[PDB]
Amino acid sequence: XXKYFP
Amino acid sequence: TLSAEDKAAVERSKMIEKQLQKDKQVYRATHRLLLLGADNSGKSTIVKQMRIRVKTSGIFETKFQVDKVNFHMFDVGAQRDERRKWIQCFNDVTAIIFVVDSSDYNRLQEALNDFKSIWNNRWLRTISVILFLNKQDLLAEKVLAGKSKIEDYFPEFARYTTPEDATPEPGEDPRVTRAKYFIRDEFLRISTASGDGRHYCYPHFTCSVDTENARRIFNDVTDIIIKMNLRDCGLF
Amino acid sequence: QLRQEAEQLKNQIRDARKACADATLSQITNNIDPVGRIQMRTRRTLRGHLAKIYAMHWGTDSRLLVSASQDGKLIIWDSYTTNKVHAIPLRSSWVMTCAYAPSGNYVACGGLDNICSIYNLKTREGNVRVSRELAGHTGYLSCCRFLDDNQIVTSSGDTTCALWDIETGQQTTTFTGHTGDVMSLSLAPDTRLFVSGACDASAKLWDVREGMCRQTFTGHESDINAICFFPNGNAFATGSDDATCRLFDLRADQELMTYSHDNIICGITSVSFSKSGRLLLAGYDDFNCNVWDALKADRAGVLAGHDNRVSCLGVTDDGMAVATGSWDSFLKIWN
Amino acid sequence: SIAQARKLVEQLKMEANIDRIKVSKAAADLMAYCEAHAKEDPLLTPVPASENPFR
Amino acid sequence: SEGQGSAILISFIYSVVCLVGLCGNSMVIYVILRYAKMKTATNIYILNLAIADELLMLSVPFLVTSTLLRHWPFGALLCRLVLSVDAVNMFTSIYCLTVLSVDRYVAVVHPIKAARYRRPTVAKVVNLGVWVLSLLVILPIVVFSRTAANSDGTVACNMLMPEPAQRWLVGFVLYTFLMGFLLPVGAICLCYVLIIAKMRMVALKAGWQQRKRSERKITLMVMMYVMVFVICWMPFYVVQLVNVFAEQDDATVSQLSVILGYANSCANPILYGFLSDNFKRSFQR
Amino acid sequence: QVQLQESGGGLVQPGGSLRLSCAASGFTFSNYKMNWVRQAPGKGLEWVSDISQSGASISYTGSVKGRFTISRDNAKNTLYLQMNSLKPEDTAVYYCARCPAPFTRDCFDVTSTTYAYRGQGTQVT
Repeated sequence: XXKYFP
Repeated sequence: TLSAEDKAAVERSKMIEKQLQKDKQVYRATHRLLLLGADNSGKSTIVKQMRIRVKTSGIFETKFQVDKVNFHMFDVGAQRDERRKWIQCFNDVTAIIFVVDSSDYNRLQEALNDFKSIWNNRWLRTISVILFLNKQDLLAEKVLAGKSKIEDYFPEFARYTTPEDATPEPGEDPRVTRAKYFIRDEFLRISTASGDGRHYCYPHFTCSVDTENARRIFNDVTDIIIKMNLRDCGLF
Repeated sequence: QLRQEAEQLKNQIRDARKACADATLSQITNNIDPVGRIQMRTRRTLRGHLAKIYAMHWGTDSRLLVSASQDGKLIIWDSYTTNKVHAIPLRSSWVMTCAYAPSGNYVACGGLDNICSIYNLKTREGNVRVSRELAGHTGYLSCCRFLDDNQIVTSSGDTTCALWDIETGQQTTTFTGHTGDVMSLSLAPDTRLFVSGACDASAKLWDVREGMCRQTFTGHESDINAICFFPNGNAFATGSDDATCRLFDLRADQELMTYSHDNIICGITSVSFSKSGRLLLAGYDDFNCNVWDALKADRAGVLAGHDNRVSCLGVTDDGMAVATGSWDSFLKIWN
Repeated sequence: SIAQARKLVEQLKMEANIDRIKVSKAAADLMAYCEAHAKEDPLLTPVPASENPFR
Repeated sequence: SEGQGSAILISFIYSVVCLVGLCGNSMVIYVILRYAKMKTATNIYILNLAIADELLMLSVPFLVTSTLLRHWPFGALLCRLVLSVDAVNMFTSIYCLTVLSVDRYVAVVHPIKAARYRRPTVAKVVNLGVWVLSLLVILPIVVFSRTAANSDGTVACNMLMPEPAQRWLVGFVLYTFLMGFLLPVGAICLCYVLIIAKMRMVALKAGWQQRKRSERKITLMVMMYVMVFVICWMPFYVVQLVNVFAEQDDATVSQLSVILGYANSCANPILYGFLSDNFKRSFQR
Repeated sequence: QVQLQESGGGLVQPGGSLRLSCAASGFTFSNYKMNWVRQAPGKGLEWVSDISQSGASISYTGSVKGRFTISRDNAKNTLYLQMNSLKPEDTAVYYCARCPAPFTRDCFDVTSTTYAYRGQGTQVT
């Protein structure tokens, strides 16, 4: 989620 | 803090600043143009813009309104042939309308040399020039007569061809159209030798009797304004 | 017809000037200590003009200065309080010169209108009005200054000079003989002589009472743009488009010193001496003013704080500050 | 023209009678004038902020 | 060892993009400040854009370290602050681009009024206003940004979702996507197409040379200003929507979207500074 | 002192050739644009030829292109003008002028009535 993978 | 005299001076300065700010609106709203030309260039007829008192006056101003926009045209009066010093004063003008009459070829090439000083000037390299080919009827009559030959003064006219972008008026002889397009090209070969991004030219075909020249002037002013806005914003 | 006589006279004058050239100015005073890098900083920043500022002039009190821009408005700036004292709306937006009376009562301004109108500052009407108009010139006025409390000197565009009387408003004294367009004129401290530079690469000295030219020095190679008189009352510096300043002495009757450099190719727009006359300031077309030494001809200082072409430069009577005005409508005071 | 040429010749003949002196004397006079008023020059001698009105 | 090599390659690409963006923004800031060109309204929006992109390039190493270590032992408060800065710099950059587009619109289409409200003063006020707006938009992303406990025993710096998981997550993702994409790209496209229409109408009413092989460059500029932005941002939001609503598990492909999104903010300086005729004189001098 | 002296005039026959020579002194001859103009009896000044400082920019009028030629020597500071195939209408006074401002492309007052940086010219019949 956000600027990551999830 | 401030004394009575200091307070009065501050109030007077604020009033003067407010007056200057109010005058800046009408200064930036009204445009200023510079009308130039030779003696027989028909400058006395183009300056007659009254349709909207000094004998030794060397400068005259004509105020008019086109599409609710106010324009002030300045024409140089009694002035000597030396035009290399005062011409630097007209650096912040909106446009320079230079009158050209294609009636005497012997005085055309020399004039073209004024366009190349108006164009290759170091200080006037960022001011556009509005080209008006005045008195086309005289050139048409001279071409239909056959007395004066264009090839006697310009050899390039002997091999010039009509471009594909030509749009003559219905009913005009193709010879006068070829002649005026050759003149326009000769002007463009000089107006394109310098600049290319700083200023451009606006050629037109007038006859000193027209009721739509104000529209062309307003359109040229709007084009110059939008070009300056594009250059200032870097978009250009 | 008589051209051979004029050529012989010119050759005789040249030989006489060459024979009297014992030594140069850079050779007599060479052992003097260098002036060093004269670093100046901005003290006051005057802004508010709506068009390109063209000329300026300091008064006789070092507190008020008049400025003439290409918008038809005159503002009496105050260097101490950084405020505006008077706002004179002009009838014409194309002006090229301005002046300030010694008593601070009248202000003259002229330009393309061939009329250097004089306005009064101490009028009882509460607002500045037209006090006097001087018409009759057949060319644009390049330099219009006050000679005294009753006379006014003007340089017309027809290669002539005219000393008008404020009382009668008529041509009191005339000066003819120039071949080029006069661009600048500098008055002497004793109000007796004045040098004028024209567009003929030559300067001429004229008398306020005799009405004739006595000393003409060519010196330069292009049109002279600015001129200034030395505070001693015997010399004057001139500048042209050839990027070379030249000093000429009235008593020596020959060129004193030449200031030039290989990097500078742009002409001089304004020139003015200091209180002592050792430092000579000259602004160029590269938005900077170079200050040279009047004895070593070396680059003493460079002041670059303008973004457009510098138009006017003025040194106060006491030399405590120097005002510079360019076409960016920004007056800057340096010290 | 003939009149202008005659006037120019007369002006040259009148100006070719000035009592010109050597350049060394004028150079020495200018040097003395610059040295006399050297201390009274604010540009040559920068005064501190205690007396400079432009602060 | 394919996963480790892929992670190393992704981190190297991130570091290269970060260095390129940092050097570009440093050069832009140097050209703007050293030459003292901060006098017009068009030179302040570009400076604020460069500052926002520099903040983004300074926040990128945090993401690089998070990808490398995968632990983030820095703390919850520092995680929240880094996420807030990483979001607010991007939002400020986008809002400054939108403000510059609107200013160019008002300049080249409403010239009269323009100068009244376009001085080098109103620009700082507009910058402060868009900064406050960015802060207000990021404030809801501040409380949720915390460290959560994973299954392996390491903390993860992510946005904590309240009791409604499927509802509020989709709502937030949709709101962010909708605003961030439609409002700025719409305000940049409508204004520029109106500029183009006005220019074409003026050229037709004042026809002397309709070709204008330069206006070709203007048109190209507009088109670029809006094609690279779309190609860089829209796929990122599409991948986010697929991973949130549909929740489709795939390989390490979402990192390329973030890489392209920062390359967009790294190349924004070129498009807006390097191509301006207003910077060639400063580069040569 | 700026002084330009022209020479080469004479009682030439229609169809011959003349080599006019102009020598300037008192300034940098290699840092000013040069122009050659003509004046006919009962007519005005007419721009004939223009040459820059280095010589790469040379321009002529309509009735000179392909007929006359101009050359410049910076080592001796001289301006030569070779005129071939002289017409009976070429009888005029030729003048040589310099550019007022150095390092500039524009040339003002090339056909001015009063010009202080222009020689006396030579008569060609």
